[PDB]
Amino acid sequence: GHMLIPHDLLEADTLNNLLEDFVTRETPLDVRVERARHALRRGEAVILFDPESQQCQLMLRSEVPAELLRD
Repeated sequence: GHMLIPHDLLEADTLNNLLEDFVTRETPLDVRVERARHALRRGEAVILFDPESQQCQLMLRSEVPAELLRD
């Protein structure tokens, strides 16, 4: 914790950088990024934000503890 922040609230460049990080955490990069953007639209990937550190990370909902999806 770490809070959830909707992707559509994000500055476009920071979102692109988060998407690229995630898919590199063979299909071209851009295709993988588009698959991740769809996953964000379907709510099957989410973005976690840490108040201190002020850092963001894209994660699969399935890898997020329930405590951090209550929010």
